[PDB]
Amino acid sequence: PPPPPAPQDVEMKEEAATGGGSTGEADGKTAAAAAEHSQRELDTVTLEDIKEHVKQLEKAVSGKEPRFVLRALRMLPSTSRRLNHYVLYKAVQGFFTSNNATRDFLLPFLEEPMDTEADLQFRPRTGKAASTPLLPEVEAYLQLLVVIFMMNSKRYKEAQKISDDLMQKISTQNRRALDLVAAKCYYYHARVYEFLDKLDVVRSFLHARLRTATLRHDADGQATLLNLLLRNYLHYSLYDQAEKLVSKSVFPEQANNNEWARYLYYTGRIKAIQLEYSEARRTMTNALRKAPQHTAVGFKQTVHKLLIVVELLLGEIPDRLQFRQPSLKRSLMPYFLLTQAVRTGNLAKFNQVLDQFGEKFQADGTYTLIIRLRHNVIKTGVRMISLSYSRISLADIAQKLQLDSPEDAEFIVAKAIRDGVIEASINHEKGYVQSKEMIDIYSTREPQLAFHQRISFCLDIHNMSVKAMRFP
Amino acid sequence: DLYSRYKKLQQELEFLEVQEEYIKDEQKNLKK
Amino acid sequence: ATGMYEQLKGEWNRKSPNLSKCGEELGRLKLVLLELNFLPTTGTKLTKQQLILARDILEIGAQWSILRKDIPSFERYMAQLKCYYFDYKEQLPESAYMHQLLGLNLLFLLSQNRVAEFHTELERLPAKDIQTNVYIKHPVSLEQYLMEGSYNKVFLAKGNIPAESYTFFIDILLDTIRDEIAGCIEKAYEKILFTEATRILFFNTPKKMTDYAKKRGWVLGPNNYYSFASQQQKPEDTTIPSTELAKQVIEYARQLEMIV
Amino acid sequence: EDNWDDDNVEDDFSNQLRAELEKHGYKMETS
Amino acid sequence: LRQYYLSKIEELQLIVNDKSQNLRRLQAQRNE
Amino acid sequence: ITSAAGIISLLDEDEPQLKEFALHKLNAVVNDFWAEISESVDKIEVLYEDEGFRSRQFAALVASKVFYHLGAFEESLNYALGAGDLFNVNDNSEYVETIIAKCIDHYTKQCVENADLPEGEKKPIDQRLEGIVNKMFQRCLDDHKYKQAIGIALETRR
Repeated sequence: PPPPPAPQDVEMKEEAATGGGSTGEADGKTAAAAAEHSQRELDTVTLEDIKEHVKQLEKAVSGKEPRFVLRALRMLPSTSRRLNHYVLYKAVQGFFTSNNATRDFLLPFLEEPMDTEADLQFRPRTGKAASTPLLPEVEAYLQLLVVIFMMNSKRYKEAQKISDDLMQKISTQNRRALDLVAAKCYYYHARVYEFLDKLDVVRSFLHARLRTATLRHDADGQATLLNLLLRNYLHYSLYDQAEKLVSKSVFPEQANNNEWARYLYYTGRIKAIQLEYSEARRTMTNALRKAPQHTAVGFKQTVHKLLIVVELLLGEIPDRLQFRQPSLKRSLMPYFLLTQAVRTGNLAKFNQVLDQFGEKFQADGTYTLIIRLRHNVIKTGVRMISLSYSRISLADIAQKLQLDSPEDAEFIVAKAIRDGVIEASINHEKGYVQSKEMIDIYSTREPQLAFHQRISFCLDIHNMSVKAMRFP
Repeated sequence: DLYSRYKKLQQELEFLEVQEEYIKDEQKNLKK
Repeated sequence: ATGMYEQLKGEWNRKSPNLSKCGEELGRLKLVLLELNFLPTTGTKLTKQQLILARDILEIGAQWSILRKDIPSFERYMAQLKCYYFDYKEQLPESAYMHQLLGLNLLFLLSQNRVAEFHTELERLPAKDIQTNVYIKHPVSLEQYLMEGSYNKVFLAKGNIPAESYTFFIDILLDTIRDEIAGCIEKAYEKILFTEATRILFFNTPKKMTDYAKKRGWVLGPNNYYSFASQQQKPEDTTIPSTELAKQVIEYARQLEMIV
Repeated sequence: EDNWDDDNVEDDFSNQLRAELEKHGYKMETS
Repeated sequence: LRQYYLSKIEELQLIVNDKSQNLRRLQAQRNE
Repeated sequence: ITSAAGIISLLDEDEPQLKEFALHKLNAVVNDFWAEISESVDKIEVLYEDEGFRSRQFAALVASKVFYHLGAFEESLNYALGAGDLFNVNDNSEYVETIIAKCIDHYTKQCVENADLPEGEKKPIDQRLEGIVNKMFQRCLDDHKYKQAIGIALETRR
């Protein structure tokens, strides 16, 4: 009896205030494209995942559903009668019995905010009402003989988007929330389609909703639909990466600084798999630092596990565990064991490391490191030599890299220059590889080019800041 | 009434620009 | 199985490069493309097995096309073979006549100086290709050798191919390797002599001596390699974008002076 | 900081190695 | 056909709403 | 879904019976992808370039299929009556829904630019476009609502 009533209060009041203020903002002002309660949906990314998972069988949350699905609200007297009915639909939990809507009363409850003479002028209340059945069901994480019910509720949510496409779409811009809803549902729905085979019908309606946007509206929905396309495009990533790069989808722009990070991660892996490493490293580092708000959120453990993989494919050697965290130090242990081998030149120990932990490397989604990595087993070494010796000979490099034949030792140099690892040139009168130095970085108009972009971005921050201001 | 809805929307759109042009003149001169 | 369904292969038993069968081969292509379906290939597993048969005879048609020295028709036909090897309902049994011919597709992809399509192509076999694919070990390890200094071993392994010859991509590989070497080093080095590029680029003095003597600049033959030097002058002014700089600085004042 | 903060080197062979070189053939016959 | 004549006034109403939201900030600055 | 260039290779195999094969499978390759033909646009332009191709008009449809996503609108603006044909024949579709609004705004801005210069040649209305404009004017008259037609004829100032 102490566990029930306080969730019954705070988890009545947060969403009562959210629904009331969302309807009041979306109708009182027409400029509610980015309302205050939009951040409330950000709270719903983090609230209900730790607030309640099951319907709280000690008479707490099972009564929240039939009250919040009984909404008629014709005018002010019907809404006031709903406020009067709130006391009884509140006390029915704590006094007698919360009704057992045990994982099934979500399908005939679609017409429940149409029963008892309901009018639907606020579409986002129906969007939140279609968002609610995933709270005791897909946020309970069971996935046992239950899949068809979330697919049915998602078809009802699709019918809600058809209602947003056909029934009174007079500049409501509710899709700017609904696509965010089509974020969260179609996350775990994706997990459902992760459990079964390829999501071809999801591919078709994802493309259809991707081109349903842009011409209609464009704010943070097309980015989410693009990313939800591209993740399972990258699942069976066979030849569609050329399609994804020729997919003109750099549009995203504002993405609350979180979705843009994983979009950068996805296109970084696409560009990393196609031998272009130097362009991949900068966008990998950009995606790593874009949203590091919390430590080891799963995303960091994977972008950090791709980052110095592509950096070791480039040739530069950082140590991996320099951000020792609760789930960084012990999760990157064979990662550190592999990155210790590239500084050395032992191939047998590296092969023993790979054969010892090849199952974990296949678990990381990084099958194809080895098919290129042996090239860097020589290449990194010669760049270190090209960093150490400004003028190296032709015969000393044979014993400085244990490359046996002097012609074989002097042939990697005939590739590393051409793709570009070292400025040095070779001449066949001495057999000496020698490089020059750069002094003109500050002497020429190199700093002005970077400074113009920095100045433009910094001064435009002031304009964007002042453009959102005082609202008396 | 959809023709009247379109043209009144087109009327206020090109009329909101003359308010946004006249205020930026007034806010500039009020500094001086 | 609408009307054709012929006897295994029409002409394959004796020496293959003959032009007699090809037209009816073309007719067989007609008798596979307007029958039920070829692109979705959803149901009717007998038509899928007929598509497998057409795939095998189209592999023999690719053999015939490279036997008559035809690259665009062959690349079109292989491309259709790659289209046919995956189905929308993947139920088709693997025919054994790909484990010596898919590596020919990989060798063609390598020999068309394509490395991006190589590495994005290497996702069909997740972990299968390491144990089996013994003839197909050569096209996938040729990428590994290319990123190594095994070039002399590559020209020695030009004739070590285990199962069957299909020598055409091996010679196109030779041509592209010599072309990449010859067009890749002409600006880092300065001079070459008779010994400083024969065993380094060409061979150990091969019949292609004259072929490399007439290829491009830096001609060789009279006891030293001379003529057609290649370097740079690098002229610069660097004060040309100053007017552009003016634009930039005025814009700065522009952002400083329009009322927010 | 544990015991060595970060970085360092794991060659496991440099322990007064110049003194070993001086001991290596008597400093290469005192070159 | 007709739904084109709806969607055009939808876009025009979005532009009108955005400009009317932007004007009130300048009105407040002028008032101050 | 990876045929793409492989099927377009057979779609442009150089044989007249293979051109009959091309017109057979060209309505069979109607899909929502306008990517993976973006690298083969000129290829389908070949199927629009052939005057000896009997189904060039149907080729117009796939010539309008390649640009409906890669941002482009002016190509489908061109391919409305000069290529046109069976695309504008279609009654109800979301694929043509943006196209008809594009053509209506193009027609009204061209009518503005023509009626603003009454003296002399004023870059006159082309012969191949207005065919869809009067078609859906009569469709609007056939939609039983004879109240928007006067507005549409008022916006296109003629």
